[PDB]
Amino acid sequence: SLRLPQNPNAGLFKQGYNSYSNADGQIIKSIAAIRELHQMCLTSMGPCGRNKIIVNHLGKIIITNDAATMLRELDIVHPAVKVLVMATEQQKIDMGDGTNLVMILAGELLNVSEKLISMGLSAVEIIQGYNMARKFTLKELDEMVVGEITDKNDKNELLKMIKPVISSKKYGSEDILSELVSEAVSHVLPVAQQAGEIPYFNVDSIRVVKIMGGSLSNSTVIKGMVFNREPEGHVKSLSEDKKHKVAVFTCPLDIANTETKGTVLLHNAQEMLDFSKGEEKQIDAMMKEIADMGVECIVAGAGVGELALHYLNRYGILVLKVPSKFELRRLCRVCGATPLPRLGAPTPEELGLVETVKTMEIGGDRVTVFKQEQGEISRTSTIILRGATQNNLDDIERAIDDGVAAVKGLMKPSGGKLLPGAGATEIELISRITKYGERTPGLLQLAIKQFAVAFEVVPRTLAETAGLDVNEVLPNLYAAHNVTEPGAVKTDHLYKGVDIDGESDEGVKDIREENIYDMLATKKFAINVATEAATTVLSIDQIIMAKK
Amino acid sequence: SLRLPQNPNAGLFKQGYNSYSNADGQIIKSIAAIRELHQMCLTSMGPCGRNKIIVNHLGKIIITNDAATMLRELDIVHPAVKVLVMATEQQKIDMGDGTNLVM
Amino acid sequence: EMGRPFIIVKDQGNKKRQHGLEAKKSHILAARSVASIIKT
Amino acid sequence: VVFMNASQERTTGRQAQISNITAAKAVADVIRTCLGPKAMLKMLLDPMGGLVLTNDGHAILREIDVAHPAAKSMLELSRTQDEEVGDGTTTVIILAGEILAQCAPYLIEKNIHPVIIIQALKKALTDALEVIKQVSKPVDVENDAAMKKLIQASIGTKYVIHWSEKMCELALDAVKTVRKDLNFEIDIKRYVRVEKIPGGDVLDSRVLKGVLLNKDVVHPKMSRHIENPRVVLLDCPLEYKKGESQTNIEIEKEEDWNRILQIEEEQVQLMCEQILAVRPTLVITEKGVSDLAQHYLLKGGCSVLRRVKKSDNNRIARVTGATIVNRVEDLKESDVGTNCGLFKVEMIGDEYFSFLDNCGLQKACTIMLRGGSKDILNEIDRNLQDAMAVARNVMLSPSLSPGGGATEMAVSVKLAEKAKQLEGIQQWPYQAVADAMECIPRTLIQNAGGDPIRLLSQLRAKHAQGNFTTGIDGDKGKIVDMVSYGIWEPEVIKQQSVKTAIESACLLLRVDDIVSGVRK
Amino acid sequence: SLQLLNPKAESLRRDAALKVNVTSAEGLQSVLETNLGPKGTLKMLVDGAGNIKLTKDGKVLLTEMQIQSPTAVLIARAAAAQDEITGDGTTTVVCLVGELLRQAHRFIQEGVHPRIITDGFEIARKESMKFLDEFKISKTNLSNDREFLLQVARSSLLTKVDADLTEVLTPIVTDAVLSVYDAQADNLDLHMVEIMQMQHLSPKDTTFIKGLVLDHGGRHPDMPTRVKNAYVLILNVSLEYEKTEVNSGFFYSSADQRDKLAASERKFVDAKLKKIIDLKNEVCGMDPDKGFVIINQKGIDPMSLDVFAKHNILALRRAKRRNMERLQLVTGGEAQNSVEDLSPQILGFSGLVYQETIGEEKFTYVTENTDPKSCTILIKGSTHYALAQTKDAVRDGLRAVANVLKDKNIIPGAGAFYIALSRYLRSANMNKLGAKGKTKTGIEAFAEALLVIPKTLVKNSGFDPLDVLAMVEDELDDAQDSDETRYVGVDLNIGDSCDPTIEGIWDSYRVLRNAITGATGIASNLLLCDELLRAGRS
Amino acid sequence: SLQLLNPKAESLRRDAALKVNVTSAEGLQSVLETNLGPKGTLKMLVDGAGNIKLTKDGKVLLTEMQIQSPTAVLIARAAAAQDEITGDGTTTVVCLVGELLRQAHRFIQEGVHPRIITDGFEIARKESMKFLDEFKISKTNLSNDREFLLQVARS
Amino acid sequence: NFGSQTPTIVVLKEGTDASQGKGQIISNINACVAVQEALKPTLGPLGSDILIVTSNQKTTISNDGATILKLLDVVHPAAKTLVDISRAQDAEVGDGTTS
Repeated sequence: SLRLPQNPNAGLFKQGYNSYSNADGQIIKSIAAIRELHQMCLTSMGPCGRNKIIVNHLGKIIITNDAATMLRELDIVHPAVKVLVMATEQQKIDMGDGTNLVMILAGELLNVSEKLISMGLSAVEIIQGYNMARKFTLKELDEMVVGEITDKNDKNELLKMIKPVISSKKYGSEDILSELVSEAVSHVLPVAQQAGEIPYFNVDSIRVVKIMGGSLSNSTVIKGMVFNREPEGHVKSLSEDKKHKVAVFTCPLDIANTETKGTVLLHNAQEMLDFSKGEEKQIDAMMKEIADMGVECIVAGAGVGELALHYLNRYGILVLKVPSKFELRRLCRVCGATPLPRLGAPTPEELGLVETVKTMEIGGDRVTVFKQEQGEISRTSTIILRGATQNNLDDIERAIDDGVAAVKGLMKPSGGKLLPGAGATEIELISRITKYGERTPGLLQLAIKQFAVAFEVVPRTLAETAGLDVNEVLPNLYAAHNVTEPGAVKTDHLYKGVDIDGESDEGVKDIREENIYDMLATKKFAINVATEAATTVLSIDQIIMAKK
Repeated sequence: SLRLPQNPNAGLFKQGYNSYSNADGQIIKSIAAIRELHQMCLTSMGPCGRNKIIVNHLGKIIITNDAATMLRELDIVHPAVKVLVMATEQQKIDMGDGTNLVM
Repeated sequence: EMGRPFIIVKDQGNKKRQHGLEAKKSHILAARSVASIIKT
Repeated sequence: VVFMNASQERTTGRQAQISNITAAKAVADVIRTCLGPKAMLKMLLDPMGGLVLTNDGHAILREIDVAHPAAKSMLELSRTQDEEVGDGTTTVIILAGEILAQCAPYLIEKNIHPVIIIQALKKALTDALEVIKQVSKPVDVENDAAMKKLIQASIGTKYVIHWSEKMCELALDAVKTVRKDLNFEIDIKRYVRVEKIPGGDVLDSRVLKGVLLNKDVVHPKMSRHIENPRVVLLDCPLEYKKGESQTNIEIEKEEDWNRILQIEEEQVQLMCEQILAVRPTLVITEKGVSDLAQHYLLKGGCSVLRRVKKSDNNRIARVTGATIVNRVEDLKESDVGTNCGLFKVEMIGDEYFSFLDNCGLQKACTIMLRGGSKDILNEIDRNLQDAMAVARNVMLSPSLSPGGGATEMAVSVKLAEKAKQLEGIQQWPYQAVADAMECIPRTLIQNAGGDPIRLLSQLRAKHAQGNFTTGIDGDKGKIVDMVSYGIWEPEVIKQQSVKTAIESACLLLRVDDIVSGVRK
Repeated sequence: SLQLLNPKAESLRRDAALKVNVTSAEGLQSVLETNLGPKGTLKMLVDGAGNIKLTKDGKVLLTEMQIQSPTAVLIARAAAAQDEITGDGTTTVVCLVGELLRQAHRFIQEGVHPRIITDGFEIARKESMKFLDEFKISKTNLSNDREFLLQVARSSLLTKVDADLTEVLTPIVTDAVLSVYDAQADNLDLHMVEIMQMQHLSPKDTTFIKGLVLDHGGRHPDMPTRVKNAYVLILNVSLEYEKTEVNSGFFYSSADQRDKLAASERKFVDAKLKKIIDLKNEVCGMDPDKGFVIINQKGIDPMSLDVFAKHNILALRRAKRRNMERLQLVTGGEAQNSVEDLSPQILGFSGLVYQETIGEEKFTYVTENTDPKSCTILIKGSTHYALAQTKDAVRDGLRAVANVLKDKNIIPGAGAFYIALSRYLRSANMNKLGAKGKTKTGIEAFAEALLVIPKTLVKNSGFDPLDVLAMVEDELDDAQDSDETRYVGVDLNIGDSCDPTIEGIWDSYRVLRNAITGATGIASNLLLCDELLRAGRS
Repeated sequence: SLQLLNPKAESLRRDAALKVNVTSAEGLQSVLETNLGPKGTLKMLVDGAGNIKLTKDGKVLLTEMQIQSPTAVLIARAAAAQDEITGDGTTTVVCLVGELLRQAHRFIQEGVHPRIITDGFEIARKESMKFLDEFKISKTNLSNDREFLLQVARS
Repeated sequence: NFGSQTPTIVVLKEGTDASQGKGQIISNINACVAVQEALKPTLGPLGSDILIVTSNQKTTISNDGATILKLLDVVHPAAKTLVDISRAQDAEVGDGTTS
């Protein structure tokens, strides 16, 4: 009576092991544990979303509203939350778009499941309710698609794709951020129309260089790569033009050394007198064949000795240091050169072409300009990003990568397949699934009807973060979808969406004039990952943890 | 395999209670325990018997060969010895002779 | 304070701040202690 | 400085609303298994060591220490239901806990202000009382056979349902004895005496009108069996009275000290002569009795009982009709107890028991309960008080309402028709009460092992046919109406359960901050 | 969800608390099952102070040993309440509660809900009460035969000590009643016998006395120890005043009043003694062999001892409260408070009064009465535990012979009643069911659980309980078709059956009736408790 | 008598040891009781390093979670070795060992010696092998039926 | 089920601060104003200077908004934004870091 039996025969496992089952409200606590980090990403959704500050153990601060990036530095405890954390990371890697949607949608499916479990629905019937409703959801997305990108590159058409994606990440000015990203995309496109070749694109081609100081309006697009480097021998503006012939060597420039026990052997004083002048003639003979080919610049991948740098300054040859690997790999894609390990005369067919190489002060240090010109187009262009704070420079770099990842969505599928934005995609699916729930007899209609209720978070989040009442604005939006379709065709009511601030009362007419749309390839995987993320949590009846 | 199950009965009664039962001990084991005090009385028996010095917690020393007097001033934790101690107390109270023979 | 620790700079309680007339009086008296040593 | 020394840090906003709702839901979740005829039992451990095993809602809440400040308000809700009525303390927390559980996705989701919800909860409370009044039907309050089936409503959940046939006869004569004509019967639990005697059989019991005392007789010659007993209550002790003035007597002559002891013996004999004027057969006092006053009453045959409980003397005056008088000089034949009979002292090894049987309408009764163990006997005591509390509201008002899932669902159906007709901002919080009334009938199915999905789906379709008597069976879970089995409960129990849940929900929804460290 | 209410609160729900009720009851039963039967084990209770207590009864064991497990506390309080009214059945109830849980726990793992299990217990228990009326045999107590009371009283003593001391104590507990009876009033009180604790002779040398024995000796040497004719005068007033109620003092002007004020207190003492001396000589003066004895409940003035010493009057002080009622029944006198009213009619009579000196104390013996209405039992022992072991054996033997006079029906023992309930509860047909397949589950668990009593007896004897009960079922099958009623018992000597009526073993009516009803409620509430919670403020 | 051999030692025998094998195997079977079956529960294991193991296989539960009770160590090594050769039967052996101990424990309390109980296990098991010959159904691989391999794989 | 404790799972690791409520964004405003309090008297040709001694006992006297913020180690997340704009203004133009 004084002390409990304290769970007898519990010595079967270590004291750090704990057993948590769906019974005793722990499945409700798991859903309640999602709402702790769910509300964190709700205020970050949309163009009015609020960025968050997360300080790691090393002191690095990353300010971003992206749900996939924020969950990286955070230490997660509850096991089922890691299911939601790792679900948002896959969406960022695969499609590079729709990261905040997977975080919010998978969290709302568990919130509406709390009422489903309370009514007595078994975990098996709840899973079958979402799987049957998701298959009908993916089929309706292909029916509601409007418009297409058609041609690969266009000045106007690229403003309907990258611009609405970067509007949510660091909104700021619209046309300023859209022109910087859209310019670098046109350079890496092979074009070659009417040739019938298979298009190709690389998400790592466009590189963002973070340079503090200045303003966002002073940013520009550089066709070449930009690094922080100090020329060794001399600096040259290269005003003599006629372009240049450039060679790239992944191996360092120095006398070839034996990999085992390199040692100077001198038997007599006769060999010692010619040893000092012997090494000078070796580099002279090797660098003479390069200078005879008209090579004004040499890219090195490792440390170069001083004896090799002497003859490079005699013929006026620039010296570049390219540490590690990936930095040197993208340099040859600009000039179209093929590296070779030997120090001999390169092949004339493997030499690159760079018209001008300039060194100027941007952020206070010397940077080298690889920028190309109209002719002899180059690939893997870089975007100079100027900003006052380094924290803004980090997320804008990821904001540009979101626009670069949107270009990848124009390659694998048949087209762009634009969808209505401003939350109009998830709202139209509500009326379609509601009619789908009635067409299916049985007890499975409870999970199907509530599956469409979870889509109401998108219009409520955009309305709440905009400083508007969700009770006045949201029911007024259903007035366009409550009139169904008239006796005549050409119905534009599908373009209605949620507006931020302004005069409220719905507004912005039809979004067709706003040009903001969504990607169909993004919404396909955003719903599948978010559904499996909530299904995994509901499919686990018992959770076991260790050490805590 | 590192820790024992501790038995379910560990929560029953208290940890201070100790149990000695058949096949659990006793059974001529505890009988061998009283042989230490039994040999004490064997050396004190007869006219050649040896007296024993006992110092109580109070400090008073009582030197005698009487088993009833010696076992009275000794604090003994073993309970079954008190069965033999109380048996010798009756010999001194009633008859007053033969206390060494009883033990 | 509102109930949360407010630290602008590391070693908050370690460093001290002087301002106003008291900051000027401590600087003049610091020189007067050195002056009277050198004046002798 | 530190400014405020009490909770200088503050938790406000949605974080404080979640902590109030989550803690309130945990109070109702533990008692979900405590509802229904198949309900389980809960054992509690106090720091004193006494074990309390019961399924009652109030007994579980008050014996558990909750560290959450707002969850303690849920603990005191059962006290409101227990003190005013005493039945239905479990359904109050389940209903109040479900309201806040259903009202949670509003401030977080719909962003509706609490006062806006409060205005909807008050309007839904008025409409809920009208639905309960319409489904209630009057019955005869003077029918003994009808009141036996009404007491079985709260017995069906308790373990005493096996003795329910015997238990109804014990609780029926207990309420009818203490009630009197005057606010109608104005019956009070203080007049009903429930004595707990360890050992015996539960099947063997009887309602005894009188006071059962555990005190023995003060003298062996005292007759333990009297044909025509006469009870005279005296608050003054038979011992020699000493003045509080601390009188000090200075003795000079040799005959002064011997006279003091004689006068002390003369007054004790004098006080006995004042008692013998009416010649009582019995004497009962609440204080000690001296050994000198015992012999003077042996000639008159006055049986003296000492150290009687103070509240028991008021219960003796009701059955015996005697008037309590402190001084022996005011004793008259009118103050002597009359009409009492069957005075006998039964011999039991544990204690000596005294019996009384009655032949100014206020009476009293002592129910002797014989259990199998002291802890089970404590359960029958609690079950007997809840059984007598059901008959109280039946005698106060003729109104009688259905129960067992019929009343809770009858309100939710009426709330669904008016909700669609509101068409306003209050439509969302008005629908929360309709889904909140569903927890009680849903809990009865989960404890019975049935499927709440298919039963509650067809249950709502039955109430749309115009009959409010459709309940939920506790054993088979049938949709058969409650008129066949006969479940009925007073309307006061249904009203006090709904009123308490609505008033408690508005209290916790208005708390936007939780601070501690005040130490008043 | 309990930790949200309090951080330090713990609970175990559903099967987590179910394993506790089954294990804690099984663990407590395993310790006390070895004490059931005449061959049962003997426990030695040793506390921190060094006290040794040898008893086989579960009432003393559970009282001295505090139980930490909350589940076994219900069993301890149930076995304690069983010992209060019936004075017997402590070990029996403990063995039944733990067995009812284990038998019902086997069906719980099969998917059976505990609610229908409790239904099978109440239905089968009511049928056992109806069989109890037909199985019991009414006896005629108007003859007051010794042979019937010796066999019933011996059966209770065989479960305490060996057969050597049992044969000595059997006529003692049989004589514990004797002259105490009432035909019409039915009132029977066992509190009139006195339990004396002293070390004299041997525990097997004790004897029964036909009159009251007191522990107080003669305060003065000249008081005659042996008195042939004594008139007991009950005096409840204290001859020596302890204090005066009203605060007072003596103020003397001259030293001549000091001895006078001291003599002032001598008048009140002599006033009470004046009427006592006149009462002795009132009957007859100068009469030898006729003495006078006073038994006082309060203290007696040592100064007044010489007043009675000249008259050869024996005085006793500091008597017990329960001793006053016993003086009226034994000596036949009447209780008197003061000396104001005296007479030879209210004085008692005794044929022999003597005192013996044991150790440093003297005990008073009173016997040889005409129609004594009360008696005493002298319990002697050779050690400390011998007084406690014999007392627990007598007190448990008093309630056994009392139910014979309270209830003329006697139920045979030796497990014959538990075996008879086995075959009766197998098939109830359409008599009492209430449900299809729901009730029959709890009845089968209650029927097979009643067989633990005969099996536990065999296990303590070192035999096979399955082989003993195998021959029992074979005899009951042939006895039904032979038109002969036979009661089959359990013999622990040769490991065979027997007849409880022939062997002399019987059980009380109130012990077996309260054991089945008491153990049913304890086991039912534990099966209906799915959660064990602990909360409170330290 | 072990306290005389070693200064500090722990031992449990007879009724103390009888509750070791019965109760410890009961808590281990209860963990895998909800595992068996296609509708069985799904368990997730999270260690202190951050790794996540989500599976219904009873072998992962035994290898990842340490067991202090020595009784289950014999069962864990038996359940693990069953999945090694036959790829199946981890949760089956645990349900057989844990239940057979409890089914035979009721007669141990009745006074039946454990040896004659275990002797009946071999007699009953050898009959399961003789019955296995008539219980099994022969399948000819010369037919190359694809539907037969589909239904077996779905088990 | 493995123990009577049954701990409650916390979403975030122990040691994490809190947020939302009322005044969380206000805490970031008062952090920048307090840093501004030191740089206000340093503005203008008649302004004063600030003496700062680090943990290494290195005496430095600076009125420059960029140099003052380099001496002190700012652990406040929002207050470090004033350090970035002070170093960015000093890198390009070099003047106006205090303004």
